[PDB]
Amino acid sequence: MRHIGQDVPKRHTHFVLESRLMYEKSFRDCWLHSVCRAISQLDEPLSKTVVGTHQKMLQRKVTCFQYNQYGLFKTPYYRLANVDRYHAVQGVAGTREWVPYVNVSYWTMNKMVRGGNLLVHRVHYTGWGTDSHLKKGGWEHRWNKVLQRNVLQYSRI
Amino acid sequence: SVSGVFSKGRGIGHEATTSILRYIPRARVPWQPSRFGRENLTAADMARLWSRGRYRDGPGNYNSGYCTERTHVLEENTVSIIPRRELEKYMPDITIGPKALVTPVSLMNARNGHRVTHDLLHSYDPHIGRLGK
Amino acid sequence: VGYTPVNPDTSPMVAYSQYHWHYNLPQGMERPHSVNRTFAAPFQSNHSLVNKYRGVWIEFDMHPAFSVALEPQLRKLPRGRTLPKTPAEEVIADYTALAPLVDDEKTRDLWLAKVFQHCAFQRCGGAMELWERYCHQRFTAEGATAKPPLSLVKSVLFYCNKTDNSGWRALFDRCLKDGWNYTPLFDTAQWSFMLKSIGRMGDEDGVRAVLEEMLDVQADLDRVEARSVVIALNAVTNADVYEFVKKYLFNFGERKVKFLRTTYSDLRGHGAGKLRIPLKENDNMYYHVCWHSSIRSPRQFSPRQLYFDYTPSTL
Amino acid sequence: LKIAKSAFGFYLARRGQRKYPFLRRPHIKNTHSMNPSAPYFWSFMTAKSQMAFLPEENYITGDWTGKFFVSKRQVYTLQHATSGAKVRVKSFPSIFEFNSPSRWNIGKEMNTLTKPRMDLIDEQMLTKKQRLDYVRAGLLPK
Amino acid sequence: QADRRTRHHMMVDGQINPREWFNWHPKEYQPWYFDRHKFLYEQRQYAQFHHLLCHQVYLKDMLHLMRYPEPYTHIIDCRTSTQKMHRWVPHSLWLPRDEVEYALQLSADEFLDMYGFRKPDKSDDVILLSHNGIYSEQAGWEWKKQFFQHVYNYRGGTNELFGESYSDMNVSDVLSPWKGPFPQSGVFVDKWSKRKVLTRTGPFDRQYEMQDFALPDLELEKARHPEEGPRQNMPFGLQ
RNA sequence: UAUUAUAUUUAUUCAUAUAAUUAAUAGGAUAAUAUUUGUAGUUUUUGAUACCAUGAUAAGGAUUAUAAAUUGAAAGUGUUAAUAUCAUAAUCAAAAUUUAUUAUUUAUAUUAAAUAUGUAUGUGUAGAUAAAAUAAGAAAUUA
Ligand SMILES: O=c1ccn([C@@H]2O[C@H](COP(=O)(O)OP(=O)(O)OP(=O)(O)O)[C@@H](O)[C@H]2O)c(=O)[nH]1
Ligand SMILES: [Mg+2]
Ligand SMILES: [Mg+2]
Repeated sequence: MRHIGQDVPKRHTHFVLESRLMYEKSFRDCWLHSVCRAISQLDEPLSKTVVGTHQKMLQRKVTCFQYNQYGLFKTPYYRLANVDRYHAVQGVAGTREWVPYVNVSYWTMNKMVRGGNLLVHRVHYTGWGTDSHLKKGGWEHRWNKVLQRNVLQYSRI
Repeated sequence: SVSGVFSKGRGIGHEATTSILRYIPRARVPWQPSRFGRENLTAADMARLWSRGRYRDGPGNYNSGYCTERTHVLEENTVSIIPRRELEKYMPDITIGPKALVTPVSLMNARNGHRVTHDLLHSYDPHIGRLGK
Repeated sequence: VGYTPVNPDTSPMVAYSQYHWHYNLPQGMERPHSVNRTFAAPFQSNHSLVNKYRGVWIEFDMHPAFSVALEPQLRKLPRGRTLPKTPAEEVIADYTALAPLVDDEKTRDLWLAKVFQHCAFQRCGGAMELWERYCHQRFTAEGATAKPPLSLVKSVLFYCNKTDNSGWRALFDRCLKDGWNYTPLFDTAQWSFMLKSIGRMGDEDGVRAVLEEMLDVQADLDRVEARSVVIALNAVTNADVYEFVKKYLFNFGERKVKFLRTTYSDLRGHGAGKLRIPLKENDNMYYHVCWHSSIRSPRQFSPRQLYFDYTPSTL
Repeated sequence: LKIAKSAFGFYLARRGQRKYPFLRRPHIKNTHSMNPSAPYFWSFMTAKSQMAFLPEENYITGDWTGKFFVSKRQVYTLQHATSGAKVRVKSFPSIFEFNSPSRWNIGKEMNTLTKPRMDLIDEQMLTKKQRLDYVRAGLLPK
Repeated sequence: QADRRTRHHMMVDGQINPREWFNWHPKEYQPWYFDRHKFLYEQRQYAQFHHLLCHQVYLKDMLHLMRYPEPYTHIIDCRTSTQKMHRWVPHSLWLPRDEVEYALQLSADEFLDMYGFRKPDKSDDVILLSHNGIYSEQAGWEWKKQFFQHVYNYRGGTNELFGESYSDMNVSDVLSPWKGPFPQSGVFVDKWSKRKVLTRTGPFDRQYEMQDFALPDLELEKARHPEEGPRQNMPFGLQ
């Protein structure tokens, strides 16, 4: 510490590790958080069994419990910083400066693609691509088709 | 001539073992023979180090509510802390206590393995949170 | 190029190079690999086995007649993996009272062995009387021919170790090749308890006799429990026995010896609380067990430590 | 960045005037948070439902020594006015205090009571060049 | 504060600095064990002879073969000097070590004429014998190089049998402290970076490490150092 | 001179960054028995830092034309590998406009879920500027 015997060339790479822990904290807190939200905000009766004064009471009890949880991770994902695992360059996701499937910044994607490190395939810079789905409706459509095979092809039970 | 980060440190292991054990040469890491690790920090220094490093929530940060300084300076302006007895007059105290920080075993799988809602992650294994012990 | 090296699996400029397989060649497996088949490793976990009985199994063989007949008396004594809290005075009273009524030798002795084991777990000292009253006459005294049932011996021995008792040495001695030849049938836990007791009491000579027999009988040395080896070795102050214990220490394995050292350094160290009776100071045996450990481990190179004072000479 | 107003001046690039996807700009700077509306008074930059509970930040959650400023999403409550206790908020340059308590504040978040961009400008935080550029826009007199 | 011993120096006093972790051929970090308490020729300095070693025969086997000889097992005495040999190992025969290379190249007849007993066939068991078990070993290598199928060395041989303390050769465990500069025959240029780097030959050699290693008795080891403790020339963190 | 056309159309009020500690390994049910449950030897080093500390990929139309055919270029635009010898400055929310380098919704009906912009009606009106010959539809003043 205090720049004595530092192992990595960029110190900020460590931040990337910190980020990982954030996601970990979210896995630990998501279910809990969301349940406490849903039970708190519910105006209709909770159920046949819990109604009226009991329900009001229980609602307040729960949001009191949720406020008491120190360090519970409530931060929405789009507000977490995206930072490269390689050069610790940052980019805004949903922008052309962040590349989502490798999760690296434009700067690193460029460097890694041009000196061959990533295996990708070059496609004409101006179109939609080789891909059928993108060719049809662009980004939104492909987004949809991904939803369709993750979820909708199942008739859940 | 000498610039240290910490003034003093202490040994992880105690007299009976050490006084005899020293006659046997131990191989230190060849490229950095001296090791000063977080087990070796003094009590004070460990406290300080442990407060920092937790973004906003953590007690190190002046505004977390756990700050022991009576004064803090924002851009040449000195701000005096509002004591909690006073903070409470307009900002009601709803405090369950420590039981609020621990869910039952029953929920451990919902929570991806944890019982503890604290700010640092808590491991149930011996080694990650190991200090000397 | 950089301080961060390329990772050879993900980089096509490694994978498809001339020193590896290009993606246009035919992609089949190069050579087969049989590793696990040629030379296989035996399973030894870093963690101890979770289900193991961890005690001295006393082997209850009773005829299923007296087993039913004696049930209200035996229900008070330990059954498999179950240790009823009945006070030992009561159990011994029941044996003294009811046992002469039973006619079987084998039954009376299985029953006795249960009583002993029960009194070993509570550490009640007045149970050896039972040995002198019933068994001593036909087993240990005046070259009596009779050969005691194994379970009884195991039980009594286990009792002499749990309650530290000079008596053990007389029994143990009868178990060697010329006597009952029971020693090769002992459990690893048996040896463990024996060593620990003998160590507390502080007989170097008991320790030596026992280590010799253990080795000859092919006990499982590496799985003898480390604490008890340490407490036994710690007891050795005599020059000759000391010599013996160096030469002997070469019988343990690499791993065992490393943890002999760790355990030793803990028991006089941080973990000094872990013992019911504190260790006694042997600086010599401590130093030696550490030294031995250092000798038997792989050696590492720390050149700035070795050659710290090296100066070249033009002689 | 050109001028470093914080640490991040060193780490971040501006990238000219660059477009971000809708309602995600990396830095949340709410210039509009105090933006007067009589008819929208209770719906603008406040809770979407009046049956929502006050946020975390109106409550003392744990054992505290004390705080320096309360958060700006804290909502002004009758006790803020009545109790006569320090109510601070972190604004720039340093801190804004609610000193002169009014019931007209009640039920709104302090976001809304603290003007982020003041019509007041320090001439001493400005370079001679920057002061020139503020005279061009017809802000500073000269 | 710092000095030549403590600082990073490529070279100290015109020769490669042995203190730098990066001045050694990486192969020197690979794990090894201490030899020294083992039999002389098993040790690592004799590695060129390792392919040649002999299967052992212990004292038990020796007494057994004294009382219960086998017709085609030969016990061959290798003791070199007649001045030192006053007893006769039962059923043994005398081929002194010095003659072996010649002896084993005689025909059956010629061998009979020179040593006065039949030359063992190459199938038969041949047990070798000496004072310490050193000359018997070297002789063994000879017998093994002519290809004799069963050649056993009995280490500790005549000394254990008769309780004599004699030695075949005078060799001592202590190495003379290394004299000159570090030998250019051990200096190892690297093939990629063309960088000169030390090896564990010479003044730096594992023999020297094992030789000066801590004694295995606390009392004798404490005697070796001053009151305050074992290494006080070093900074705390190098100790 | 033959291997074939710039004088058409549409545009121009352009702003956004914050609350300091980067240094190591460690395996568990259905496994032939390791409490190795609970594995405990401070302290001799100094660069990527807020700071001098070489390398490397951008943008930028001006004459290899039609057939079975692409209107985007190497001359280098923060983050990357041998020069060290002032300093912990890094997002996990809710925050402070001066920066050449940016296509905004213009008159029937107008704030409901993460909080989301109060300001400039002025005769389509200075100077000066931007873009296009590619599934569109434009045709005659080369070196
Ligand atoms: O390897 C171990 C680990 C732990 N222990 C635990 O240490 C506790 C006290 O440590 P002791 O080892 O002094 O007790 P003990 O001889 O009376 O225990 P037994 O082994 O005879 O039962 C004991 O009661 C046992 O639970 C061991 O005995 N051995
Ligand atoms: Mg450049
Ligand atoms: Mg940090």
